[PDB]
Amino acid sequence: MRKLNPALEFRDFIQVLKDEDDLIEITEEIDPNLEVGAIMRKAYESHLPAPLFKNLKGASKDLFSILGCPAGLRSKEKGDHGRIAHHLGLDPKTTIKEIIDYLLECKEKEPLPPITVPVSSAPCKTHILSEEKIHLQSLPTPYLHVSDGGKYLQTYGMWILQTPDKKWTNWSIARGMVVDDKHITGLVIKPQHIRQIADSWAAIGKANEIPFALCFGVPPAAILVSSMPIPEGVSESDYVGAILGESVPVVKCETNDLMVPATSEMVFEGTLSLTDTHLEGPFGEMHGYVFKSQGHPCPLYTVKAMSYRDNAILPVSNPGLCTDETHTLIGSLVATEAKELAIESGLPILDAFMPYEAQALWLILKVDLKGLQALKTTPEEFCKKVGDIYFRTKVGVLVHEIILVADDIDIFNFKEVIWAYVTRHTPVADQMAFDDVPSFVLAPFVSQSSRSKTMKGGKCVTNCIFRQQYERSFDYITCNFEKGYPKGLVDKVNENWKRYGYK
Amino acid sequence: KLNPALEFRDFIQVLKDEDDLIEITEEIDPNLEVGAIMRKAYESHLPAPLFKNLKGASKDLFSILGCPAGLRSKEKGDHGRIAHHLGLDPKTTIKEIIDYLLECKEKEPLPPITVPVSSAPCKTHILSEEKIHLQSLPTPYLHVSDGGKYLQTYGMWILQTPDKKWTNWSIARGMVVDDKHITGLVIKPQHIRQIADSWAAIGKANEIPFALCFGVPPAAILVSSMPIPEGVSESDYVGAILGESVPVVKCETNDLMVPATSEMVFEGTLSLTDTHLEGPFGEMHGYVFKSQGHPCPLYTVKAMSYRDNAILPVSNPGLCTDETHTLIGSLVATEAKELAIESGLPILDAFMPYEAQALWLILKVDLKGLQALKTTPEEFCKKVGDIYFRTKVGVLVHEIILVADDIDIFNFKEVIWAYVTRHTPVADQMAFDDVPSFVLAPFVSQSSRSKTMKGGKCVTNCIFRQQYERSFDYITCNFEKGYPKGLVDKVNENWKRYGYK
Repeated sequence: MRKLNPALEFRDFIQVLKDEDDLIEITEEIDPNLEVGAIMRKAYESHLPAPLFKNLKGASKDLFSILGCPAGLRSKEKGDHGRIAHHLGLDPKTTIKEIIDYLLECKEKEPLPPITVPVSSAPCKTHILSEEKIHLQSLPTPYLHVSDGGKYLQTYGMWILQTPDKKWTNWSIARGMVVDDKHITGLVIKPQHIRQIADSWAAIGKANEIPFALCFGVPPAAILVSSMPIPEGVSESDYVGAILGESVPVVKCETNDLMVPATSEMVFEGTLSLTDTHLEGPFGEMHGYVFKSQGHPCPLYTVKAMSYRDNAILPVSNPGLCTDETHTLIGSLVATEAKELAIESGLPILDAFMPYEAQALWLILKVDLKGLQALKTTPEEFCKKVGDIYFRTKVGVLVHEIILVADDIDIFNFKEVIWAYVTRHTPVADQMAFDDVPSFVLAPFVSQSSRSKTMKGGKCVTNCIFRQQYERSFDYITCNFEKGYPKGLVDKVNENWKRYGYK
Repeated sequence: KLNPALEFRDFIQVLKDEDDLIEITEEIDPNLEVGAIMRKAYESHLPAPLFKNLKGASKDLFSILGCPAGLRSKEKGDHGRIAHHLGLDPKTTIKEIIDYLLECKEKEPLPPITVPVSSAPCKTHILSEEKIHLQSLPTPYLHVSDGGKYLQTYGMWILQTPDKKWTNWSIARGMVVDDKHITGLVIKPQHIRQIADSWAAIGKANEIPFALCFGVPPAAILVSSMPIPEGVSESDYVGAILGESVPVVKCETNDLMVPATSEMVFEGTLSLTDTHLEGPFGEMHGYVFKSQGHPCPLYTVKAMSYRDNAILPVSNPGLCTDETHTLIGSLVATEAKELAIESGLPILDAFMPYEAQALWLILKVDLKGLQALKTTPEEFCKKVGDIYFRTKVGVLVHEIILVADDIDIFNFKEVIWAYVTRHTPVADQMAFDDVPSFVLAPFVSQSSRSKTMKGGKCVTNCIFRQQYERSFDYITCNFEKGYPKGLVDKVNENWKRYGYK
């Protein structure tokens, strides 16, 4: 009967999903080999309750259950974005626009650094394993997609890296697969800011012994912020503190000086090496494919210690076709920072969104026509201005098409977006290519093309604003039921619908 | 037995039998209310409304059937209304509908058969010149800011040369002008001269006979909406589709032959020198653009004939999905597949997704057949676009999208996935700058291109470059395609046992 705080406590997050009939406790035996992933895919794709696998083949009492689909969508009556809202402590019926706007509001709140709590107050310290007890291959790690390169333990946990300084601490979410009984490999240090952390340990001669922690079931607000392209120099932990209104509670690792969320379900500790590598991938990814390929070497992470809760739970994300966490979190958090960038640059943008149906490749910008008309500009000048602002930033990396639409389009409703897309831009003539900007390595039309090795271009800005809308008012009828007819007539028809004979 | 392809009233009966028709006996206003009710039904794929009590109607003139080819629930067969136009099983898929139309082109055409007037329901009531009062009919005002009441949204114009050598069944929009006249753009700019001059060549330049028929055999309204090749007889193709001749009777005031079981027949003459502004009309792309009015020739109604309790079928175009998408779009797709077959292109199927407002044509490419061409994307996009945009089939199409044969092009979930993930913006799009633009496309009509009417089309390659060489294997990461059939079955079998509903 406690007051639940789902942004702060992963177990409160599970409880609120229980209370909202949005979680199935599966007690049948489920195989981590493919069965988990297929069940989650069925659930994602019909917007069904999240599965909690309590009986995985090969699990011990404490290691582990699996919570699938932590930010999948659900039925509209419950609040279809409820799982995302719960990562922020918001009402389950909060809209995605309200979620984005709240994240922007939190950039103005007091940032709060983490607070250390007594280890006796830290559930993640209930059980502690030393090196000789580390046995990664005995864990019920899921094999999520056919042809995945291995079992991906890390799809919804948080990597922690820090300079020897302690001046810079990074929380991130790169995928990670199990290599053998003692090692993991993943793309944690691909982004340049995280590689610099790694380099700072090499400068002291620890290039093969960079400490890391990997934490599962962290405060949901922390996993969300770890998935955000927040500006450089902003501390992730302190922004999480701002979202929660309180500091993240942390404790020190057993084997290094890193601090981990005290309520983590499980914490893996060790060191990564810049010299020792192993082939990584492939992995079924956010654009809906597992592509077969030679595979690429990635740094090796050696696990040297572990700590975990009783009856620990591994949160799992199984990416693919819409809609999963790579769309509801990665795409919508890019949209959040795209709205921020618009506000800071003075562009006349009301909202931004990355439609799930476009696999987080399309960024829709809803343009305030009053503001646009005051610029007294041309589509070509505006498309250049917009593309130049976005495609040279961390925010624009994953985005391959920016779509400009007038303020009469609900950009959160793909029915309105696809209509505006097909009817308001001339193919090719209304698209401006950006040939020189960094391409997104994962986009399938990039990775399956010669552009995978030049890594430049293949982006555009698409103008779906009518020419007249750059200049003055343009009054047209939208020919559907709700927008096409007098509101009182719509009322009368809705009120008499059953009297007519309809269900 | 019921023959819904031959008989409009059998068509209504089968929808009733399939729990897919609501008889509305509440009084409904033809001014906006009919249109609003049909939009609600289209957009949630609900039963067709049959308005039996229109404000201002007489006993016989008329009821309105809305949404005659709208979509319905999947368990009923979501394309059942279209299937019934052709006499096919209600659960027939759209691919099977298209392939049936294609097979019927290879069948012996069957010309119409004249039946006696006593056996023609459309002759049950006859109104001569002195009883024509079009303003007394409960014609709908379908969209806000339409230019007038549109009587003709789901009927059939019939025109013919005096030779009786050229006959045309067509579907241009028709607006009521006043108590005696209608207006619309029935004659295309490619026929205007031969019809004008041929009727002028007997002193009848301003007196071209026409008939306008409603509630025709559903196979005929379908064929009338189809861009079949020039020179093909619409009536004889309808006959091949039906497996029997269409029964016809002659008009009262001219020698045109009309379907004997038509609900209503309007007849008269056209004048080319006398014009009236027509439109705007809410159309296939989802807009009324206000004040846009354009001059059209004037049609004088001189006689009318109709059944007891006559029924006007009505289409109310707008946002997807309505007849401009399920019929106009899919019939362009049908002819697009025929053109692929005749030109030797390696195309399995063609479709115009309803969500793209009949502006996108998806072509499902046989990857083996493509690889045998030993070609490149640039060459293949050029070849495809050149073939399609020099034909009448390509007119309404502004983007042709090429996808591999792993895509179910009839499912927009797979289409949008392939579109966004398999083409590089701009780089994988070939513009066609000189081909005729579609006058109605909003990005054309609301731009300077409306004056030039060339270009603004493209072919978009959504086939991975390597698929031109070999059909490389990748995993599609969803439930039904991503996992072995045995696992999919087991998960579905155990779903409720897990605890799901």
